[PDB]
Amino acid sequence: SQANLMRLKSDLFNRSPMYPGPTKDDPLTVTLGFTLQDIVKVDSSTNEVDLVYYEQQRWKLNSLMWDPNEYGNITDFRTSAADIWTPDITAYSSTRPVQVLSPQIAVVTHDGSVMFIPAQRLSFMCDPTGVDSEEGVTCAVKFGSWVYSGFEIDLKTDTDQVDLSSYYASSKYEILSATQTRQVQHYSCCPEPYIDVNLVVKFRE
Amino acid sequence: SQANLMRLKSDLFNRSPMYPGPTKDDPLTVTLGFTLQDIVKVDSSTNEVDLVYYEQQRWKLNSLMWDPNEYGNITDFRTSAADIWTPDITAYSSTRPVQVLSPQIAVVTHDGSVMFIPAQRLSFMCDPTGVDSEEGVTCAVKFGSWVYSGFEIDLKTDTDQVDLSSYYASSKYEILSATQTRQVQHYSCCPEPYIDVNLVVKFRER
Amino acid sequence: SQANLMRLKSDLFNRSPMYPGPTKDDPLTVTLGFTLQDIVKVDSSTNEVDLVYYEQQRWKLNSLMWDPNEYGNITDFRTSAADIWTPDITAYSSTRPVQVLSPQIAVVTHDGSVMFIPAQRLSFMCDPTGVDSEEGVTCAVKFGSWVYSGFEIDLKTDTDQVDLSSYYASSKYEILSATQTRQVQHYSCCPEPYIDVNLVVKFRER
Amino acid sequence: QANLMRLKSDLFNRSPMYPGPTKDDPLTVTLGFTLQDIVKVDSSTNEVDLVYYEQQRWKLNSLMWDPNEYGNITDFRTSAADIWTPDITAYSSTRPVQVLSPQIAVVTHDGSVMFIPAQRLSFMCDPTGVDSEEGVTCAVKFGSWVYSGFEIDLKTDTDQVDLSSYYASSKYEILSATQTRQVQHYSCCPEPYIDVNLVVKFRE
Amino acid sequence: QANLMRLKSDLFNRSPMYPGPTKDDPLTVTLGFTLQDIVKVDSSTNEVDLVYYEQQRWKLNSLMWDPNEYGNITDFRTSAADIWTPDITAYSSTRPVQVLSPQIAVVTHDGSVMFIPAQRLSFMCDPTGVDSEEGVTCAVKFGSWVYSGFEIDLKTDTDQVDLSSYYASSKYEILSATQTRQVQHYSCCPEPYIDVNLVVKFRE
Amino acid sequence: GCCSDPRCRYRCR
Amino acid sequence: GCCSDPRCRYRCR
Amino acid sequence: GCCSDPRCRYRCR
Ligand SMILES: [Mg+2]
Ligand SMILES: [Mg+2]
Ligand SMILES: [Mg+2]
Ligand SMILES: [Mg+2]
Ligand SMILES: [Mg+2]
Repeated sequence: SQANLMRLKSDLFNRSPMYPGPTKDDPLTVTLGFTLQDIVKVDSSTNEVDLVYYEQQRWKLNSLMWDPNEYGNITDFRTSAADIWTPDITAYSSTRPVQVLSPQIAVVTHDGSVMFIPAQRLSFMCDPTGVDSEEGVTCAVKFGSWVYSGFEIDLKTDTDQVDLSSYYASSKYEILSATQTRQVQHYSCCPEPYIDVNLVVKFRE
Repeated sequence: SQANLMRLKSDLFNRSPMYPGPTKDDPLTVTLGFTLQDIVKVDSSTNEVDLVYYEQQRWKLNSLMWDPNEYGNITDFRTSAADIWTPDITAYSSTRPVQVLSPQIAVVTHDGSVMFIPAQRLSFMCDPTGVDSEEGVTCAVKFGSWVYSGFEIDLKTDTDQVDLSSYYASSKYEILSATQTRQVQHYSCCPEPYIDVNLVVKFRER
Repeated sequence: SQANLMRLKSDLFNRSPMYPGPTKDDPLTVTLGFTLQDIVKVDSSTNEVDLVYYEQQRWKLNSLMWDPNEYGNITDFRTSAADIWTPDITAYSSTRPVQVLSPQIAVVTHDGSVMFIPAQRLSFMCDPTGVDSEEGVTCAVKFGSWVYSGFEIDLKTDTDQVDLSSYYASSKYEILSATQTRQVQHYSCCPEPYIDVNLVVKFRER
Repeated sequence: QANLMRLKSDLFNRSPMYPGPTKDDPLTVTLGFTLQDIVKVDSSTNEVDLVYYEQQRWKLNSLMWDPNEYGNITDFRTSAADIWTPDITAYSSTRPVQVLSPQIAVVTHDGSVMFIPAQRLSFMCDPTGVDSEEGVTCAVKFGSWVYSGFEIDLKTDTDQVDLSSYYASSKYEILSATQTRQVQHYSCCPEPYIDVNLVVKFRE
Repeated sequence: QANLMRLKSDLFNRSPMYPGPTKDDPLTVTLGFTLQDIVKVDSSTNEVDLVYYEQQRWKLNSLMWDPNEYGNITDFRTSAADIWTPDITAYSSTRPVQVLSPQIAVVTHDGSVMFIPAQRLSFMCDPTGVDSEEGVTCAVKFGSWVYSGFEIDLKTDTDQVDLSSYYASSKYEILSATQTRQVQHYSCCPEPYIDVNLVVKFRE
Repeated sequence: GCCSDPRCRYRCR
Repeated sequence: GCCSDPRCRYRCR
Repeated sequence: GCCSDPRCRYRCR
């Protein structure tokens, strides 16, 4: 039982060469979703705002598949996120290094899919002038791979609606809308598209 | 004595495969308890509150059992928490990474019991409005596994009374009640329960 | 070209001694470019200013070349910055350790060229008195290697214009001009040139 | 020198490391404090920040050697990671302690270890009244986090905190600083529980 | 590359690491300071923040080489993790020192190491009066934390702190800045202790 | 519901 | 208060 | 001067 799981992990990680990341011939799609917990503070002097959210990241690797019959009917397992490759999804307009609030553990399913949900606190560029009004303020931040074009890492969302069902009900700030939208940027000097997910939050006091 | 503890540890840690965590087949019960030390800071601009507590965690692994007559009558030992699997218990509504105030060391007993008690400072979401009144403020934070359902990790408490016997007597905040309650959630989808321990503190300015 | 990329990285990294940095005999040119995202903070009581920017670094090593035909027609690959040598480019007038905002990953191309683009937040010495005028203030910080002279690491920029096309349009500060310029100092004793890139930003309140 | 390389090889590579004390081979740790500065009081959170040197001394048979077999070396400096160190902890801190000195210890041929971390500690203390002639008294206990007195005994050489280095231009002047061994028992167990109580009285 | 790779492998992979200085193989460290900026004064806590380059120099036999055997290489750059470095510490800091520069050193074929960490230091200093013509004077000592003057001697090349790159638009002007070797003893023990005392007089 | 919980979520997509 | 003490509690429950 | 520069300073001595 535990013996099987030890076997499986040994087969997948120890006996197996490091997965080197996606390539143009073996591209990878990462599914992103956000669970918004709190707008923690706004800073009017620097135009920084702090969010707390869970970022669901899901992807699938052929080198992580197994046949459950060969491993005591095991269909998934939890493992430290260091034991596996993870995509380098980055906020493009942060002003401080992200703070990780949760254990770095992922769930791996027998078809090769990985589910990984880091909880984070993010400071990013946002002008809160007018939050104390009824129309409020709109802010936005793009998430995407820092180094991989869309020919190696594509992105998508399952829904355009951010999950607000865990939003702290006594937050200083209430959310009027929250969307998460896939965009194609050509944005630098390269002739290759980079993919991002644009998180757009309208909020007020 | 030392020679025996070295054999013991070497036989448990270097000559074994690492425990891969609990599974649906081999689930694990984790006992939680809180010793609340101080409410240090309440921030009314951000609705954050900072607590200092001892988190008592207890679990038992078959892979950690030993016959104490084979190892010089040793009944228990202290070891670095890096040498063993530890449950991924987390506050579900922190707003900063938890700060660890104590050595990361555990006590292992010959029946497989592990006792691990980290001291922590936690900022979490809490509206302190009205803490300066006589009624006080109530705040709550849930603790649970981040990735394991109740099919793999069951949480329990030995008591619903938070231990206040070491609450700092000159805190800015007086504690009115402090409870720790096992909660089970089911979702309309899945047979598996979801367990958390709900820490509920009512306090007010002293 | 996934078994091929494992092969390629194995040949380039595991099968070779580490590259020991440039020498007076085998010099290296590093190309620097800045993309300025935000002047997030000026502090008039300490004369520090905080920038957020992308620092594009590009150089080329013969030990990183490969024939794409021998490797599934792979022409480039992404790899952890720790797997390769990187230049020690430093701000000479920082007042806090630089904060890294992006993952430490580089792109290596089959001609041996490396591109590495760290996003940083930097606090540096700058007197912001006058920022709230129509003239604004001017600040400057030199970048260069900490231990290598120009005999070992030469610096250049592809353009003297800072990339402003990602500048936060709702910053508290508006950029009036931003240049990045190569500078050569000499000293009397010493034949080496000492090279830096001078970043000069003129700005005022929006 | 070539002798020192040999000695560190024999002590550190040719053996498994010390697994910590046991009820059957217990260990005495000697604690002493040198207070340098009360840096900060925070009357709205009741935290006070101390800067001090914490001298720790203990002795292992595992670290003995005969000097005449190692070029007459009587002691050496080694990184504190090469050796076991006691888990001495302030029981009422409110922030992780910031280390201010290199993590390096001194080992002597009788197996004595001297380890002296300089630390900035934030701990629970009510500073109201610090601006009077009488000042304020604050106290923080130090001890093992996981060991009882059956495995680690705590000792002081003196009850006097060393104030000979107190920062003379501190915002706070020290009125008295003591360090006292304390033993509590409990109904359940025969085992003592030892701590060292640092009591500091200070004003502006 | 070929020659340098050979040399580095000969010096670093072939040998046991240098174990630090000993009484029979003692070591002199030369220190000097390049003061860049007095960044912040704090009169609620009597802490001042400096930014400086600290130049350290010393010489190890185990790092010598014949340049003729190595393609006429006379020096190379290398990560400070590859070599031993002295534990020079400020004795009255109030926060862990912040490192501002890459941890890289320069080694010369006669065994000389040059290591120049840039640092931001918070240390104990009363800034009362900094807004006067006369200014305030502050001082901090630097030395080995764990080695006595029987193992590590300190020296400076000049008594004057280098001010030639002090930030010209700082809130604070420097009136004097010196760095001086001191020897002290403690009542208990025979070892001399060596520090370099950095004394800075400054005003708004 | 389910797909907000960091522990139901591997069962959702 | 042995069950409060982080050095005693392994012996309680 | 050259002894103010972390890149040149190895030469001053
Ligand atoms: Mg491409
Ligand atoms: Mg399940
Ligand atoms: Mg040169
Ligand atoms: Mg006991
Ligand atoms: Mg000595």
